[PDB]
Amino acid sequence: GSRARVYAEVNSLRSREYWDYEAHVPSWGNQDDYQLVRKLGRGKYSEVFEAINITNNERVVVKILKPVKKKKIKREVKILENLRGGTNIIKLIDTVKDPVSKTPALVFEYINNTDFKQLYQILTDFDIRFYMYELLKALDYCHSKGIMHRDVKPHNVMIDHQQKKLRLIDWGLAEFYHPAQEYNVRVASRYFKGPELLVDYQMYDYSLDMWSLGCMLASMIFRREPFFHGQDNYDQLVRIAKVLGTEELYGYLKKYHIDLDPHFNDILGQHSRKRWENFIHSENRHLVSPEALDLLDKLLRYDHQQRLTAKEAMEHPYFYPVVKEQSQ
Ligand SMILES: O=C(CCC(=O)NCCc1ccc(Cl)c(Cl)c1)NCCCCn1cnc2c(Br)c(Br)c(Br)c(Br)c21
Ligand SMILES: [Cl-]
Repeated sequence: GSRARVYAEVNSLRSREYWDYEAHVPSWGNQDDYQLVRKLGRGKYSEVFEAINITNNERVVVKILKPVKKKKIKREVKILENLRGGTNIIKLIDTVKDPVSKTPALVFEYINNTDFKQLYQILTDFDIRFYMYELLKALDYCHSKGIMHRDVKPHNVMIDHQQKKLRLIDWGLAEFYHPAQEYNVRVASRYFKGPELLVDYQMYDYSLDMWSLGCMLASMIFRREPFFHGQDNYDQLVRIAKVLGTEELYGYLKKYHIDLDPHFNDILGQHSRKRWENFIHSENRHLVSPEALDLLDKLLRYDHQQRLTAKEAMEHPYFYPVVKEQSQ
């Protein structure tokens, strides 16, 4: 069976308490120290507000959780605690409850979420390299901590383009990696789902996040956002196969003994693998380089186990200008 190439044993080498989130007992502080100022977003299991800590005037973000998901709350809390101090991971300041209702909430550091008003037109080639490198630091960190994010997408990446700060948010779908464990494929968001999810392959790993990363890189350098625009989960795989090829998909399935839902036979068609240069034109040529294409080609691979790790991606020549500026 399939196994991560990196970080495969790291949870088993740690104390059980590190990964046994069901046994975790958070310490719940007092939400009454926080004044909600403005709604920032809302999801199936939470709602997010900008807030002030009235005791010290600190601006923060409060994610109020639907309380019935007790196991899922412990999971997210323990993951965030394990990731404390990780580079470019959103900082969990505290875990609090309304002291009367006991509804739990998470308090995060505030970030300026730049409102990109022109579909990222303002970001240069160097900016894309710089922020991709920052995002990869977060993914290498969490993977090294035995955790898969499982919902990497633009919505979950805060960038303060004033201060050049990046944070990976929303750890509510994240999960500990244990070799040979079969995971639920109902994770990630449609456009960022790896082929393994779309073909119902449960034995996936950190490399799922690297597919999502690759989708983001393709959309940044080519300016087609999202890059793979499925109308539903079936069509999502078709959109991928139109680029990566159908014979190539079947070789992946064969390698891992993956059964394909037969509804796909009526919609996949026959598609030759496309050269990445096909996506270049006058509107994106300034963001595309041989290095970018080589990196992308090594991320957007069917075979999860052969995709670059976050560290291998960071070590690619595409990021040499960032590293050199980071030291010069
Ligand atoms: O608008 C966004 C981000 C959109 C966006 O384009 N990104 C940048 C993506 C990007 C772009 C270029 C590159 Cl090259 C790279 Cl790598 C990545 N997402 C919706 C916000 C939801 C509100 N929301 C929820 N939870 C929050 C938390 Br927690 C905090 Br803290 C804060 Br602040 C906010 Br706001 C929170
Ligand atoms: Cl799962």
